[PDB]
Amino acid sequence: TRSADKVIDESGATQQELNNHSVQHVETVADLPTNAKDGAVLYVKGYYKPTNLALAKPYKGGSTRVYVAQRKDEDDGFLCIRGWVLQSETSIYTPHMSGCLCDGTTDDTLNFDKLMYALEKNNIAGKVIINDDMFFNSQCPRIGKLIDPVQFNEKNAIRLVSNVDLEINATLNFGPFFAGSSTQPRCNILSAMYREDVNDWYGKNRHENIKVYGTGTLDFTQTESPNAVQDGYRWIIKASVKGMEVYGLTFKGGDFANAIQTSKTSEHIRIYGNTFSNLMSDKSLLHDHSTIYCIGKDIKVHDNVFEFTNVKGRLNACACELHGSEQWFYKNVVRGYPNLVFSAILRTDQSLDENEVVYDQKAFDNTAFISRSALGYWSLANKSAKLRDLEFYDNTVTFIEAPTLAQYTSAGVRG
Amino acid sequence: TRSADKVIDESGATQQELNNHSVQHVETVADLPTNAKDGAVLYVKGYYKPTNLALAKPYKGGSTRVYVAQRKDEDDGFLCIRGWVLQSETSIYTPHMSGCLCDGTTDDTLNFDKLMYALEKNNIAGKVIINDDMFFNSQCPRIGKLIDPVQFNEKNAIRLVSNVDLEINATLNFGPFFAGSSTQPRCNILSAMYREDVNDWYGKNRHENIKVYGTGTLDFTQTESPNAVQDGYRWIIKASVKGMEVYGLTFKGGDFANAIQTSKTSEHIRIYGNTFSNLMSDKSLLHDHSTIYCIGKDIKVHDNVFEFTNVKGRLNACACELHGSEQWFYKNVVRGYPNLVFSAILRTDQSLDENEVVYDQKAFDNTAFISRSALGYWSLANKSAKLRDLEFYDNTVTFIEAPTLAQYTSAGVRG
Ligand SMILES: [Cl-]
Repeated sequence: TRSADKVIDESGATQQELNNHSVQHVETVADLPTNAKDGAVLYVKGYYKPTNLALAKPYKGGSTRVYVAQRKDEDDGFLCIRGWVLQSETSIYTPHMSGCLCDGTTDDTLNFDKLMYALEKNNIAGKVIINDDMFFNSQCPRIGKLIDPVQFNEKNAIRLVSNVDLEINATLNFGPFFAGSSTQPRCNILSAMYREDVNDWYGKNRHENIKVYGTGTLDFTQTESPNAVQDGYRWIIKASVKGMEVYGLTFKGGDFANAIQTSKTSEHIRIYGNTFSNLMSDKSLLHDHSTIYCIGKDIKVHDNVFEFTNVKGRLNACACELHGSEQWFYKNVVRGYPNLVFSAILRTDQSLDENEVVYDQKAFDNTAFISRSALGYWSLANKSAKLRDLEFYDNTVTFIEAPTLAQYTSAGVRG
Repeated sequence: TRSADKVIDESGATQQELNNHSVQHVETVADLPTNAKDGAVLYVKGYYKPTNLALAKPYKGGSTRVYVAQRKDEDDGFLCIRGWVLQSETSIYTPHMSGCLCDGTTDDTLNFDKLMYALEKNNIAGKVIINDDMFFNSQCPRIGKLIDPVQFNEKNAIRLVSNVDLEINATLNFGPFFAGSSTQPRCNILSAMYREDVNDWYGKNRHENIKVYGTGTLDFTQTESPNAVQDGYRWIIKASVKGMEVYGLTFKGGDFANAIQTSKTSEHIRIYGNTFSNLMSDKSLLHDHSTIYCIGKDIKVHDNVFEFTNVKGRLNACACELHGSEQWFYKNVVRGYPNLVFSAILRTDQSLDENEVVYDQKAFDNTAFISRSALGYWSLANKSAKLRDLEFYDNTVTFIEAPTLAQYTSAGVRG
């Protein structure tokens, strides 16, 4: 029974010196050993044990990790597990790598926030790719930029992060947790809204370079509730941002006042190639929906499909509200909405200052099959905000009949 | 003290046979050993030692490498370090992997060119992702397609490469090296301009499939100088290219005659989703700026933000010059420029041949807040080039007052 120190290699090195320099493996993060040499390397085959060794990708959320003895007590379940530090040169991550199951039915809210909060907390630029279906059904931890010092009590599933691409190529299912109620009426499902103190209602510390995109689907069917009441604070994405892009995605079901709303000081938003389908249910008590609610400057909303096939959205809904300057709505299709576009000049603290003059609102090359209004102009009465110019050109509009009182009653419309 | 050859495995193989087949690790490229078995594999944890083991990504520019004994003297500091050959199946690279620090203050010009020149020299198609801030402050080596046989003496920071995506998701800072002077007035910061001999002024050997994109920023503030003089040869990107795309990026500060100029025989350029901000300083001796200078055919300039908030660019600047055929300028916003678009029909060796007829110049759906000209038509006097057609349609133009003589003097405008 001789020492590894006593065995010698055709290089002249101890088996012991070689063993200290060997890339080794363990099955799962649970198997990360607690007394390894500082600087040890492990390939971890999967986050958890394989659920089924017969299927094509048995091992999920595998990682290469280096042990950093001085961080051995840090366990974020992602970048550093009991000092084993995740190696990812290109900063491209998946939810499996933070212990998400991605089985479409396990609530992955907590384990997904271990990924997103890690990238937030460490100012990491990168990409999160979602290739497998997920379920969200609980509150995303209110830490870091998801603290709620104003106490709006918006339900959140996902922490958006500055300089992170969220690439959604599978179905995200949102569950009944996120249904509205009289007691907690508000929601912001994928939050890009940082409020630093009790006074910071509109997110003065803007996020930067938010990208939400991909070929997947965000399904809010399971959030639909007769209990949900009208509140302006019901969003798929509420952002305070400089530089945001939301593209490619299908959004369907739920009870939202808006799919996407920006904030007072927001700039450079691009919303394109998406499908917005039935974002306000028949049977809730909501009674108003505007799919996109454009606050701030340089916002372009284009090449999107807006559709209501239910009754209630065919009786009161608008595809886009233009609340500020340099806001264009172009090359969209709008199916069944009463209202195509609103120019809304509201002299109110969430948007326009006293004496503010709004310029460069454009709406062009849209198709609309609508029953009520192609262009709506709103303001408060007797206030100091003014519109310089709005151009509404080259739109192809067909006015169609709204659903009947019989269809309203057959569909159980409430609200 | 027994031979590894004498120790035997539950497989019946020598510890020596196993040791020859073990993936091993070293800390840094400096640690790459000089007498390993041909075919040995090392995981190199980082390019350099970690700067700080407490932070989230302690190890940067880690690599897997195979020793190729026959290349043991080749050291490009990237694909082959003393015969250790970099393994990267998808050809996705980062500047850390060539020994860039990416700390935003160390001059990474040389180490970044070790990456770009390697991909050039070996005709490698792939992607370079930049997720961390960099600084450039010296001349990019004049080798390969950056040789200067015409002796224009353009200062260059970055070698663009055919069939390489440059993905910039952080801030690139350009330093005072790149400031103009009377002695070396010319620059081409990210060069896609190959000139093969002393006679090849306009890049006859076009690059192919240049992509420059991302969510980041190119900051030329530190290049701004009272010493910089007007020269046409002052560019962020001067390309001779077939197939180029520049998208998503913010460009700000500096003293450029153009942000982007193409060449006589260039084709299929797409310039979109960018922000061009203050690309000519108040205090330099430059007196003319056109953001985009379109030479060749099939060039589309769209969905960009052009802005001068300084004085000098609010007194002489144009967003786009159309110098050739199939050139469209559309869906842009232009803030503060005197001039929106120029149709420039110059019968000159850098562009139009004798008797050349320019066709299909279009400018549509733009917003402009400008003080001098919506559409400018230029030519040389008494020459043989002609314009067939220019269409300028569906633009929304507001003529605003230029800055005052007081604002000019308060801003120290020179030039
Ligand atoms: Cl049109």
